Amino acid sequence: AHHTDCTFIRVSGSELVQKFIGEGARMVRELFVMAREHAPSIIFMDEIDSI
Amino acid sequence: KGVLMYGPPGTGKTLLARACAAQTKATFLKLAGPQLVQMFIGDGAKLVRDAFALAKEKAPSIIFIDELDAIGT
Amino acid sequence: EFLHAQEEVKRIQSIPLVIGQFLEAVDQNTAIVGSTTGSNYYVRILSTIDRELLKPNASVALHKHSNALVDVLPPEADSSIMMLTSDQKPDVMYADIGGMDIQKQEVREAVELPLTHFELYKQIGIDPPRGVLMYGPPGCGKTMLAKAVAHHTTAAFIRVVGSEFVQKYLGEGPRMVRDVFRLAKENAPAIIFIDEIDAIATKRFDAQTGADREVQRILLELLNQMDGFDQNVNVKVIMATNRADTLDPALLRPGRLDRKIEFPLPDRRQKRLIFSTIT
Amino acid sequence: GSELVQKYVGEGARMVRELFEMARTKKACLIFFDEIDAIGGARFDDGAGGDNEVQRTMLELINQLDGFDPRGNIKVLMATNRPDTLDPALMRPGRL
Amino acid sequence: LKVVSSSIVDKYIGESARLIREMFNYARDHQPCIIFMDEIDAIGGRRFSEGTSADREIQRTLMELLNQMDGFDTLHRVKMIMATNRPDTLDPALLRP
Amino acid sequence: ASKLPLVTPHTQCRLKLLKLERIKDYLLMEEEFIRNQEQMKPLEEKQEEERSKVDDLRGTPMSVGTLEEIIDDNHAIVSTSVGSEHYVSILSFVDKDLLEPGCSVLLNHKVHAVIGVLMDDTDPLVTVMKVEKAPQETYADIGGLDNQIQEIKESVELPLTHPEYYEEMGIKPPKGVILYGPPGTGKTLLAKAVANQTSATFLRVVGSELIQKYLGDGPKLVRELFRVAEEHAPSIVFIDEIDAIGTKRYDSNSGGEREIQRTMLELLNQLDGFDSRGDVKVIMATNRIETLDPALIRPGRIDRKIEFPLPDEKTKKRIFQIHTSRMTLADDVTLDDLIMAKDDLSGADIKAICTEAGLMALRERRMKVTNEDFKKSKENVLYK
Amino acid sequence: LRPGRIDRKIEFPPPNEEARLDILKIHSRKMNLTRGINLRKIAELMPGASGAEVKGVCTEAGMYALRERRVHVTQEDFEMAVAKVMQKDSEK
Amino acid sequence: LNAKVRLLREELQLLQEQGSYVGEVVRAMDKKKVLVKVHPEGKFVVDVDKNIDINDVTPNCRVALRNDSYTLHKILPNKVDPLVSLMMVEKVPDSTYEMIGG
Ligand SMILES: Nc1ncnc2c1ncn2[C@@H]1O[C@H](COP(=O)(O)OP(=O)(O)OP(=O)(O)O)[C@@H](O)[C@H]1O
Ligand SMILES: Nc1ncnc2c1ncn2[C@@H]1O[C@H](COP(=O)(O)OP(=O)(O)OP(=O)(O)O)[C@@H](O)[C@H]1O
Ligand SMILES: Nc1ncnc2c1ncn2[C@@H]1O[C@H](COP(=O)(O)OP(=O)(O)O)[C@@H](O)[C@H]1O
Ligand SMILES: [Mg+2]
Ligand SMILES: [Mg+2]
Ligand SMILES: [Mg+2]
Repeated sequence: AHHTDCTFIRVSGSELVQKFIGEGARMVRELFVMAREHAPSIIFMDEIDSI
Repeated sequence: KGVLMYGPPGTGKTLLARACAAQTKATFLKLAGPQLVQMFIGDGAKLVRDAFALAKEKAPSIIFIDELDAIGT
Repeated sequence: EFLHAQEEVKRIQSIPLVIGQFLEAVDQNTAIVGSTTGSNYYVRILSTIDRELLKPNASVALHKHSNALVDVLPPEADSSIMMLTSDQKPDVMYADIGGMDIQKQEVREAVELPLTHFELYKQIGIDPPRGVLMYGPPGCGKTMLAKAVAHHTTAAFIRVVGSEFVQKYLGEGPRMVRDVFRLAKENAPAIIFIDEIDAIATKRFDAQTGADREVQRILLELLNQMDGFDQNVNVKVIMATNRADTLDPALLRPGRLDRKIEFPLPDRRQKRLIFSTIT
Repeated sequence: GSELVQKYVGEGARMVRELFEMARTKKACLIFFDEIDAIGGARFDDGAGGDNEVQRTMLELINQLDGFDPRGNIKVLMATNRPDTLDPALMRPGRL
Repeated sequence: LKVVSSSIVDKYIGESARLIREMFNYARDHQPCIIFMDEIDAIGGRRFSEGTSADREIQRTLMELLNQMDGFDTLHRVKMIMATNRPDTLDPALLRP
Repeated sequence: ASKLPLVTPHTQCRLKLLKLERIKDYLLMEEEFIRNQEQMKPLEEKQEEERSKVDDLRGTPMSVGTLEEIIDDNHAIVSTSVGSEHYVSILSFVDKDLLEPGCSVLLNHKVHAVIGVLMDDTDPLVTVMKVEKAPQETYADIGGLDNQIQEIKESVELPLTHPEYYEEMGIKPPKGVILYGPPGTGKTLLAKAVANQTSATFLRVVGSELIQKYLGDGPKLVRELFRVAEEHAPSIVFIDEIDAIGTKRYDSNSGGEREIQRTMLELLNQLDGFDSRGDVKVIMATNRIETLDPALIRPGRIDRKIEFPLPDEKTKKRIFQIHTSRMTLADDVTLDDLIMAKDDLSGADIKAICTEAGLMALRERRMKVTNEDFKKSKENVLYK
Repeated sequence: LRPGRIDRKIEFPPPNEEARLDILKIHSRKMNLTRGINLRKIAELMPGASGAEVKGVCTEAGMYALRERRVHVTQEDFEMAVAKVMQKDSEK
Repeated sequence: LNAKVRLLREELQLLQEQGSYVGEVVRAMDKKKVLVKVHPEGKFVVDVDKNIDINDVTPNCRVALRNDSYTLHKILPNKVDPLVSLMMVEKVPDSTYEMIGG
């Protein structure tokens, strides 16, 4: 992501950052509203140790 | 100290409570089960102790709580 | 005449004073500052004051009516102050603790040696950790070890409780947090200590009750302040907890908690040492 | 019924009380309950307490129809597709 | 001192943990005192995982109490008495020797 | 403005000219009457003085509030942002027809009197689940089915295009449609084609998002979704993978399996309640129809059930022909060899094989694809 | 796992001897080292566990140099570090 | 020297005036109107001074509002975007190709 000059965004379903996405964020696709204004972006999600 | 009336539904429990309220001469307080549930913490016991203090203020007061199983689970 | 004129401007400093926090300086002789009342302002700076002392989070004194920046102020704090060593040294020695030499050595290497022998740490290049965490079942030496460290240390010691940062009046939490960090930074190579983090650092937040917003702001301020150090100030943060599973992972990132120490139950060899030492 | 499932504790009983107060304010008029089999089935509290706040809502609804000056000039009518799961104390005459 | 554990809780943000700190300060001033708290299961229950809001405040008060007694500062000439008729639900840390 | 819709002549006949002349004469007489008082007895500017004085009365600091209750005699109770609520008066130049409880009302700063009504602020969920532009090409890209398309057309397109056929013999169009069958068979692609061709607003949602982590949030979502759908326009609501709401359980849900039941009850209420529905069309799609509640798919809610079977050899050849139309195929490759690759091969495998073969050709910097590319592509994709 | 969803899948096998030596070489630069360490033997000692524990061994070998108040690192520290790290990971 | 002295006296005089609030603008309007929201109070719709152009007033920006009339006065430098705050909270340890082994 760094070498190709892309905005690196990662999502983990936490709640500290919930205020930075939306007031209630009943859905999850709302992140795209914050993503499509940084068009060449990459979304990265890592599976937790629960699995 | 107190009495507790129980049984299957449809038998004259509230009827006896109402008859006792009509016949007696002292102060009478009516109360329900779910009425004592509040959203904010610490706001449920306050009503209970306030009602008991108000009953204590007038000496011969008696209280009747209906649908007790909504609280004493 | 100019010498006389330069002195008549001190008429606006006698009684009207409110303490505030410097926030930003847009340009010369004009800034934006946030008073302790609870609102921000865009105000004008007095000319004769020394602009060199206006650091990012300095505390300043403002006129009551015109609400203009007037004076800079020396460092000041609240909450726990210093643990002033008179009735504060808890007279618990390292000899009374017996059997946990592994954790003792780990704590020593991760705390005390960077404070004194920083040159070796820089020369070998091992990047001393900023803070440590203690976890384990209740009853196994965490508080006693912190107590012994406080007794035997030569540096300043600040101790707080995680349940004090919540206040009835909104806005006192982040103030207390940045205030204690400011005092610890500007006094000496001190050591901050927190008991039972679990009161403020959890995983679940509900942004509708009002209290959770306060806890969220307190935690975010803690994260922001603790990340602000420049790896040049001799400050170590020791924080203790019991239920480590109910913790926010965002607080365990590198640069915030690089050391985790577990205090497990004694098995066979520590039992004899405990018995002999106590009896 | 699905409108009476709230997020905080002690909200359904408040809503029922407000409904009956507003109904009593006017002269006399009707209330309709749709899909009543979602607001109370039966008291079955075993083990860990599960599905009992809805039981408190149902108990408030029951209490508003009998005892100490019933609602009086209000007529209610309810419909459901599986009536085999309703509570015994709700189906007695005097309410249904 | 005589108090019931279910009468020291209120909806304000910091009052619940402030009242107990105040009562321990008062006990510290007059050094010989005895504190008795009835029905300790009201606030002494086990700490939930993935719990609801407006419930972690009681836990906050609980760990404040756990720190006040046998914490960083030693108590002197102070004794406490607690009573409950089902001790299963008490926190494992509160029952520690 | 529907002043006069009688333009039935629509030709060079005298009727159109006469109707236009009569309308023009009436409008000219009305304009002359309106300007007689504007030019004979003005007595004031009546154009800029009014705005000037209403601006003078309406101060430059201007706060906001929310309606709570209104009394008939032109005043109402409004609550402030801080929390205090007042008993202010309502002015007479505030077009008191859109005053609705909960609407943002613009108030004065001195006496807090009602002086205006403020527009809304869009909504940060409408733009989330609304389709802006057409996805891709229409039914010409599908191929193979040729029979489900006419049914979906009768269900959706015909009433919009020709609301006259149904009126000749007085019937109503079918209410609901559901698509089922094995996976990878072309349900979402047909939904894409319908969204492309149609002209009404398109709303979509995945069924896995109907379950939330609080109590009483699913029914709220369903209510708000259908309110939005009913308040915009003639619309189409697309809910796919609905069965996933019941075949999966998450520990993040505060309630157990009863909240799913409450959400179901709310969904049935919204689909076939008793209040006026309006004009909304619902499309559902799933691949496991044996797990849904039968009371949800009764006639009167979902009227049509459409099955998508696995393709046959002719459809397989057609899909090869479709998906390699813009690919430079060498003469060595033949589609008949790949037709018998698997016994129950589906549509998605065709695109997977073609795309990965193109990628493998791109790796070696070759514009033309060979037989070995397909031979390795099929083994790399299918057999694992 | 439907074929049309994910367009590529990439595998990350545990490092072999050459990859382990490469990671050791990469992560051994941040310390004051001594001329002649023979990192091949250290790489051969590790029975290919993962790539994070190579960094852990590197970052913990310097603690042994610190423990004797030294300014340079010798391979005795490397051997002690690898032995302790591999042994102490057996529990739990 | 004379200019310096007179400026000093006038600077003494002009320090007894009220301060000005800072606020966030949500969106503008027609005929020189904007909507702003300052945190220790609700939302205010206000006007703009004669030396500030609307097209420069982009949405979600910091401005300075006078006291008596709440009129637009200046434009504050900027506000940190939510993406920056989120990424600083997450603290992903960025790297590059030279840190790759095998
Ligand atoms: N050598 C020893 N090791 C451990 N504990 C000891 C030792 N000698 C005495 N003790 C006793 O064990 C207890 C130590 O508990 P401590 O104060 O460290 O709490 P903790 O383990 O951090 O638990 P909590 O979660 O309650 O804070 C004290 O009662 C102390 O008197
Ligand atoms: N009959 C067909 N004609 C053309 N392409 C097809 C056909 N069937 C499948 N495809 C291809 O398969 C791709 C994926 O199909 P789609 O995702 O719409 O399937 P589906 O029926 O919704 O399955 P699922 O329920 O498993 O998601 C389409 O984009 C298209 O390229
Ligand atoms: N003699 C009677 N004994 C019992 N119930 C009676 C008698 N006469 C009338 N009732 C009817 O029984 C009902 C009394 O309410 P009750 O059975 O106490 O309800 P619950 O038992 O659920 O509180 C009333 O509807 C009352 O009219
Ligand atoms: Mg009764
Ligand atoms: Mg402790
Ligand atoms: Mg699909």
